[PDB]
Amino acid sequence: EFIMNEYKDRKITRTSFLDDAFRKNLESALRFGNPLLVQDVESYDPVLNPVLNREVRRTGGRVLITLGDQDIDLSPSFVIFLSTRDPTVEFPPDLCSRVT
Amino acid sequence: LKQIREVWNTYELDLVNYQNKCRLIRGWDDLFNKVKEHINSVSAMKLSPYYKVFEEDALSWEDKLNRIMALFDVWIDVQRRWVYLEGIFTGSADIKHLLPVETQRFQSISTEFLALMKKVSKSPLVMDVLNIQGVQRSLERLADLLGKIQKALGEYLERERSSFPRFYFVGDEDLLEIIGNSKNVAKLQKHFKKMFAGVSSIILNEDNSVVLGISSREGEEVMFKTPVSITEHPKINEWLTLVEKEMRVTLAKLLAESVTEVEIFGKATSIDPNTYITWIDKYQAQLVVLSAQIAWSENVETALSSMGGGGDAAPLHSVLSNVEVTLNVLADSVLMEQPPLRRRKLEHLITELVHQRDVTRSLIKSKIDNAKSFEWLSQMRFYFDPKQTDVLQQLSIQMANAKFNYGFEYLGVQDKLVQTPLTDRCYLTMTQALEARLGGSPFGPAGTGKTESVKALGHQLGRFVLVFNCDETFDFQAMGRIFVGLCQVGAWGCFDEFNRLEERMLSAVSQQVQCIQEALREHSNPNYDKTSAPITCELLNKQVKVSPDMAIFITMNLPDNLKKLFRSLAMTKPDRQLIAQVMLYSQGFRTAEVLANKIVPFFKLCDEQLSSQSHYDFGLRALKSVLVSAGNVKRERIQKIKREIAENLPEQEILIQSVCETMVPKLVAEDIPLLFSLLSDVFPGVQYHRGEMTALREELKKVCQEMYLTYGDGEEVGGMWVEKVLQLYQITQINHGLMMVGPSGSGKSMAWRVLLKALERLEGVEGVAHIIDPKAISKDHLYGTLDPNTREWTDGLFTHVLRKIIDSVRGELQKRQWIVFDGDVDPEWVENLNSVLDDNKLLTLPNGERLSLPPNVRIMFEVQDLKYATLATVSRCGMVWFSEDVLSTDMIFNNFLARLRSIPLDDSPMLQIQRDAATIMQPYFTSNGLVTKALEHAFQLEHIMDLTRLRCLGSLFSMLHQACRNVAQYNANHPDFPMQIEQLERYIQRYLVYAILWSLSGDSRLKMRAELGEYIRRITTVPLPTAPNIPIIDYEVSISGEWSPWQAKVPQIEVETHKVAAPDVVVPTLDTVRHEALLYTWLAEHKPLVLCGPPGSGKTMTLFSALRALPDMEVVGLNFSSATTPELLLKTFDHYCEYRRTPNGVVLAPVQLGKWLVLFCDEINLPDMDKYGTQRVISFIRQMVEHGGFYRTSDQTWVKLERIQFVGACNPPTDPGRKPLSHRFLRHVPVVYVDYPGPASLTQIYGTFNRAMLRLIPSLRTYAEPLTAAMVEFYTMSQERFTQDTQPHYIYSPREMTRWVRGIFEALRPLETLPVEGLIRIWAHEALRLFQDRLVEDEERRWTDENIDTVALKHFPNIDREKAMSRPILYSNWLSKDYIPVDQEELRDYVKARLKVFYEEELDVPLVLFNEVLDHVLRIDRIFRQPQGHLLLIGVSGAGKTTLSRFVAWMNGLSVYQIKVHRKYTGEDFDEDLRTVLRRSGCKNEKIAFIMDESNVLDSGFLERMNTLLANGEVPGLFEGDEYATLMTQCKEGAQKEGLMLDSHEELYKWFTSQVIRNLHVVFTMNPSPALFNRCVLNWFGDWS
Amino acid sequence: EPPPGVKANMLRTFSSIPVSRICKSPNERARLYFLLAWFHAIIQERLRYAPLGWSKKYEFGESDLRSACDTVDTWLDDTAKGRQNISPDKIPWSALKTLMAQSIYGGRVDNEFDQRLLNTFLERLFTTRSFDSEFKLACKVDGHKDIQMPDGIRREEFVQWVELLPDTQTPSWLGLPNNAERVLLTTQGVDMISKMLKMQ
Ligand SMILES: Nc1ncnc2c1ncn2[C@@H]1O[C@H](COP(=O)(O)OP(=O)(O)OP(=O)(O)O)[C@@H](O)[C@H]1O
Ligand SMILES: Nc1ncnc2c1ncn2[C@@H]1O[C@H](COP(=O)(O)OP(=O)(O)OP(=O)(O)O)[C@@H](O)[C@H]1O
Ligand SMILES: Nc1ncnc2c1ncn2[C@@H]1O[C@H](COP(=O)(O)OP(=O)(O)O)[C@@H](O)[C@H]1O
Ligand SMILES: Nc1ncnc2c1ncn2[C@@H]1O[C@H](COP(=O)(O)OP(=O)(O)O)[C@@H](O)[C@H]1O
Repeated sequence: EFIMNEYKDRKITRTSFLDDAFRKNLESALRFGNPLLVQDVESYDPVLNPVLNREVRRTGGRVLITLGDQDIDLSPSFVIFLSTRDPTVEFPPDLCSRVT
Repeated sequence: LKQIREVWNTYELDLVNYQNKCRLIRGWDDLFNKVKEHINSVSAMKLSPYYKVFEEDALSWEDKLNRIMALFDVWIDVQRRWVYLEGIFTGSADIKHLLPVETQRFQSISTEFLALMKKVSKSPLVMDVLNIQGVQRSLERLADLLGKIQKALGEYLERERSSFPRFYFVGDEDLLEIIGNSKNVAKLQKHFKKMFAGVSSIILNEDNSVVLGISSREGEEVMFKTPVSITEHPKINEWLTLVEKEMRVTLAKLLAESVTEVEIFGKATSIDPNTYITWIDKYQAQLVVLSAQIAWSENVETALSSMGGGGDAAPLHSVLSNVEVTLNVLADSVLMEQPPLRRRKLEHLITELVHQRDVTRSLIKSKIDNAKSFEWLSQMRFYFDPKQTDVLQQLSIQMANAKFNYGFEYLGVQDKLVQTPLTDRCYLTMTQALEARLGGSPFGPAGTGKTESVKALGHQLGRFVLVFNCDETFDFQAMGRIFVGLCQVGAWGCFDEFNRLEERMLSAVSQQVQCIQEALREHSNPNYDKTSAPITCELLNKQVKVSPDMAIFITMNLPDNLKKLFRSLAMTKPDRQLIAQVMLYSQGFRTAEVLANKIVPFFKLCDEQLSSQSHYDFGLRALKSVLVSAGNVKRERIQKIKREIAENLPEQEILIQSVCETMVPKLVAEDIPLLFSLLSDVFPGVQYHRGEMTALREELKKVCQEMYLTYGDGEEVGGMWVEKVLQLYQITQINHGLMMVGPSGSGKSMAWRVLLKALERLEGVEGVAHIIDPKAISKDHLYGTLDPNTREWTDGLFTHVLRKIIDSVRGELQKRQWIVFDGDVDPEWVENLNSVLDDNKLLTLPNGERLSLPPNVRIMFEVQDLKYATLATVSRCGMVWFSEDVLSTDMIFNNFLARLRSIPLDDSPMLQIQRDAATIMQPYFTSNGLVTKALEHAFQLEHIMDLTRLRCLGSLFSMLHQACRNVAQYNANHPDFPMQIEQLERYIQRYLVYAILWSLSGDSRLKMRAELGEYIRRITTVPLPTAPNIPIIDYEVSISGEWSPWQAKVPQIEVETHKVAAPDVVVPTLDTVRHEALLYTWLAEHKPLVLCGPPGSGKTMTLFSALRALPDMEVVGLNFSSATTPELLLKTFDHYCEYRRTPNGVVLAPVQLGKWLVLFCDEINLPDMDKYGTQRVISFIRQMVEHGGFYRTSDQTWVKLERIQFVGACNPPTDPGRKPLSHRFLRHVPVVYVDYPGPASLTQIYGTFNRAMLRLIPSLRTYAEPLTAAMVEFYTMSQERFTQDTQPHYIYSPREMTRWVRGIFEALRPLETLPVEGLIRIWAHEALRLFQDRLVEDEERRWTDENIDTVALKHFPNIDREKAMSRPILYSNWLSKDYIPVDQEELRDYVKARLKVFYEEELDVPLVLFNEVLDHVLRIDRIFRQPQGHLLLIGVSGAGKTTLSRFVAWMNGLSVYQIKVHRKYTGEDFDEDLRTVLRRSGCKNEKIAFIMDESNVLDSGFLERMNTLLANGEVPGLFEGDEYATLMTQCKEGAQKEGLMLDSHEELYKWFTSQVIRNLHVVFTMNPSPALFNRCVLNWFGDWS
Repeated sequence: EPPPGVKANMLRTFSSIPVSRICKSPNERARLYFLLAWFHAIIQERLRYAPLGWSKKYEFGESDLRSACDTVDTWLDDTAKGRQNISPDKIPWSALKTLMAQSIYGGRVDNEFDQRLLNTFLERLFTTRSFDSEFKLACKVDGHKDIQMPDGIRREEFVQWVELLPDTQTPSWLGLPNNAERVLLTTQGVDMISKMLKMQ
């Protein structure tokens, strides 16, 4: 709720990895350039690794990110927040290294 | 949008034919999933800001897509509704009278729907029908009308069900068939079983217009007093109600007449048995027991009323004496032969008279005179008053203070329970609960008599009792309507075990039961005792009226919802002694009390002294079955003694004979002496004698003689097996559905085959069996399928066999049919066979057609351990246990020798040579001196797999057969001077020893082979090999008959320089040639085998080159992944084999005539076991190997394999993902432990390669031997230490030496004039990059460096004092044109500059070049230079593995390709990506770097795909049909662009594989499978220092 | 928690049953209800001493008491159709004993020995000798003392007798030995040690 109230002016959208529309929500948030809060990070979705790795290609004035096949313009100020609700979990080193 | 627009111009509706000769749509998956994918794609592309390519086309295409979605979403529902309602309105008759308004409405709707279907048929294009105006509106209107008419049908069906309340017990389709098939009353006759209590059929007139009466399953028949005629009552509900009323009335009148008639018998004494028997026959068993109960209750009541004043001449003693004389008459009557129905009535009368006797004798003789005393009031009392006009009020049953009536519902004849004190208190408690309007909830251990006691109480009161079994038999969709029926008919409900239901089902059913119980108890309100408005509860959103007769019973083993509404009784310990005493007394047994007192503790001991197996059942049901069998045996002996009263037969002998005849077959070998010791304890000095069955034994002996098997009688060889066959015969006689269970390696199949032959020869009835493997075939294909749209029935395999047997074509009853189920039993498929195994003998297909198997058919199962079988399936059928001790070893030897002496190997000279060989080897097999001792020694040794006697012996037998074939060939080559007898003896003895060596403990390490050889040396007198310092396993038996070493037959080969370490080049060596000869030995006998060994030990190449070595073998390489299913083998047959029906049966043979197909199975143990511990593909291959064929699913026909044979290879079962193979399959396939090649073998096979590559430069040709010695010794040293225990990736195999040789050859390939120090330095560099970078500790690395220097010094001392050239030992190709060694500094500067430009042009985060990064870059560059260089980057995440890999790939120009992975990433997507990279690597010449992360591996199947792609170089199971044709075209084009002539697919595919070998490097980045550890160069990319 | 004690249980049971149901019919029905309440209290506070007592912790609860009261009502109404003071001998003692031993309270019992104990209670209490003024509900209570039987014709006398029960409820009230409290206290102390131990 702190994150929601802090980023309400930027219209932060609340979602989770369990949601089936997570990829569509990710694409929409990344296209418009607004913050995303993804809870339930227990079942981390490997499609988000290019976002976490910040693999960005400044090519031809088209900043783009490799999400699957269709690469989408990486709008500035796209902050994604990952969150969970339990305190006992052993995150894989792939995810642990890419986040604070 | 290009791919999206082009694919929508080619879709077809995929029309199919319907049973009404109409058109339907198939392929909803292809027509919805791809549409949703296109919707997602267009939404994503219009979402992404890169939409300045197409703007209006996307929106137009999206609205089209939504149009397709809406149209087909409505269309599928409309089609389903129309097909269902068309079936309902056409198959069912009398619909014209059954609501014709809906008939006409459906006619109009079907007319419109068929017009639309014609419109679609004329235009089968998807967008053509969309463009037709009015399609969507008409389709939606059709959907609405179909919904309305389906609602009307449901409401009519509910109205009809409410009209006759017993219709609530049957489903919707059954009720539809009942109300439709009014003319065909025979269709209702099968549904009469569910609706009513005991009646199974109603008796009609000759013209089927008047219901004369009813009947039952057993044969009991009741004539209606006033028959009802369907003529003036045409409606089904009306005349069924009349039948129910007339049935009540008829039972009432017949009971009144029976009571009046039994007053005559009960007046005093001196009852005449003839008139008593006539009375028993006249009236039904229900009414007979009712009459006895009423007479006894009234007589005792009058006796007590007379006794009320005091000791008034004791008429109660007269009542007891009358009961005694009646019971004596009954006991005399059961001894004489009676009809089965009269027998059942007589046993019911005996048990009830015993209860009546005991009551008065014990509880009432203790000075009770008052008729109102509780000691008399506690007993269940019957008061009959025929004066009352109402049928349901005449008889009243009163227990304690409760006053029930008798629902006059016909129960047929149901087995009664003896009124034990536990049963008496059960009756008391349940009646007290029912009087207080509370359901009864008995609890206790299962099998104690709760459900049976509740059902017996319900039948005593005449109520119809429903029993709902708990395990997998609940249909919650029907539970509500069943409750409504119970409420509206006044029936009973008894849940078999309420706590077995899971939480949701238990909660829902408990809520329904709570509502029912509150409704029921509202009938007894203190202020609302008089019910004006009938009590209605809420079920199915309607107010269902509650009848006071209704009751609900549950049995625990209790929910909080029902604690306050249900009374509980504990029935933990039933009275087995009294039950046995009464049943034995009712069976005519004298002194039955002693027999019960002995038998009950005996069954208690058997649950305690004996072992614990699932198939054992010593409960009360088994005891009762033993008792009835003992009664049958006693009557049979009485009849036999008569034909040559007689109350002198020993009863204990009969009892133990019944016990043994029933229970011995189920016993294991260890339990038989325990059972007989227990019998000697409980039944001392009493003997059990087996049935002689001499008539069957002679035929058994003849069949065994003609089948080469061993027959015995009792104690000699074969006695246990023939006894098991006789037990199988007795179980076949007693019941149907029996299963044969025992460890694999017993004579199960031989037993039933021999018994079938004996039955055919003795009885003259022809017996043909139908062996079905149910695990290999799909269950949906085993029983059948209904297509969702057409709903057409395609029968399954078992269903087709049963229908062929039932249909009147051939041998319906003149032939005995045995459906043998070979394999493993589990709930999945035995769910359907449960209805066939029980007394129902019915198979209910989901089409609705019921199939009842004829009496001749027996449903046989042969399994191995019976551990995934439901208790329901085991209890429903008898069984015999085939212990492993049954099939003795000497009888297997006798069978082998007889078969060898009789059957020609080349189906007279062969017969003579075989007979001579058998005469020679007789003193070894049959005598327990050599082969038995060696067998037990091999069993007490350890092998790579579990040792099964039959496998270890079958390999031996096949090897001896090959020895005979070798002698025959020796005779063929030399016509003059053939094999003499002395040479024959010597050769056969030595080859027998050699075959024991290779079969026994032939799948173990060299040490255990040496131990077996030493043991044989101790226990034989045959001439052993001369040298005592060389193991016997190395020697070979030459055709001359003398031990010749295998090394002398090892040749020398000179492989060409450009073929060094090639994909498929095998250089002969000791192990290679020895395994090749053994492999040929098992190849000749068409015997499948599996080569098992550590990874990269030379299993695939040895077998694979051996398979092309023979000229008549055509090899097929199949890879068994975890997801491997039998459809893989079906596809292989479909592509490489053809089906022909010209022989007596269908035969499967390869297309290439005169060629023996071999299907090599890579990783045969890899396929995963299902959740019941069986591998589908392994069971399928076992079916093919053993029975020589399988069943086609298309037409359910057995097809025999011709010129088809299987061979496999696998890692040991201890490795990850290696499930052990089944013993049944294992006994068919011998296995060879392909261990790592020895120092000498490696030395030879790699000195060959050293000489081959060093021939390129003549100056270095002298250096091959020291180079090979150095490589081999350093590899051995690096193998002894750094084992798998320290680090899981410290695996050493001879594939690393292959990489060593290939890397050195690649380095020397463009180079010339290399001095000796150059060879040593490149050798040391490859040693570092193959044996040191894999290490984890600096101490290990320095040890590797020191020993590399040590071995380089030792094997050649003429090298300069420089170690290799300097300390770093660096190599680079950028600084020069060739792979010239480089120094540190300028290499570092070049790498710094190129990394700087790398991250200024491609990356955005600067990189530093520290020493570790430079070394790892050099390693990855060396790997990319080498074709099929695959790297294993092991290290912490985020340490630069991927970044360095991409950096060096850009530096070398390799295109980088990696998998864009997501959560829903699937197998076919990964296979498509593999296809893409393989196309870009083989075709369209392009070096590709395949960077795959550990997280990129989501399924083990991806890992198996990588394993088959890395070592082999291609994926055989990757290219199917259209894609195969496209890549063949592309390879042809690319080859002609490279100017190469391939033409043949075989050769063009070979070129593609070579190009992929050259143009594909896979880099695997892993954070800290042994198979994956090999075939990749390991690089310990440690954490930053 | 329900307050431990025979007096508290008997007071609760007496308050639960309406006075109209206990005071109608022959005037003995009050004493029959008192005997039923005492039996229920004895068998329900013996349940606390699970090892020494009801070998298994049974579930004798309010439903069993309601069923037993209904049984008493039905059988006393059937035996005494009128409203006169029925004779002590004419009480259906055997009917009540059997229905309470086999049904109602005996439905929960599993083994033969707690069934035997229930039978012992039922024959010791539900009998015609309970009518005599010098009837001992429990003998050797603390050795010298013996719990007597209140002579009452209506609910009020029995309720007052319950309220004058002594505070000291030694385990000999239930027939158990006086040192059964020592075993229970030892078990509770061990339980407290275990509970403290698990809080680490
Ligand atoms: N007298 C004999 N009776 C039965 N089998 C014999 C006899 N002598 C030798 N044998 C051999 O013993 C084996 C018996 O196994 P059988 O084929 O009957 O079993 P299965 O049901 O096919 O399989 P498994 O028992 O492994 O589950 C066969 O190889 C058979 O040739
Ligand atoms: N006798 C031999 N002649 C030639 N090469 C051999 C020999 N024995 C082993 N090799 C080498 O060892 C490796 C074994 O190859 P292959 O992949 O076929 O082994 P495998 O034991 O079947 O492997 P896996 O368990 O992975 O299926 C190859 O590099 C091969 O060149
Ligand atoms: N008192 C009894 N008299 C005769 N047979 C009994 C008696 N009690 C149980 N049985 C037998 O025990 C068998 C199994 O009883 P079942 O109803 O399965 O008990 P449960 O309710 O524990 O499942 C039945 O075949 C039944 O005939
Ligand atoms: N030697 C290095 N010097 C500086 N940065 C590095 C180095 N190695 C890796 N990185 C940084 O690590 C990031 C990504 O690491 P990555 O290659 O994904 O590691 P891994 O392959 O172990 O997951 C890159 O942004 C890169 O800047």
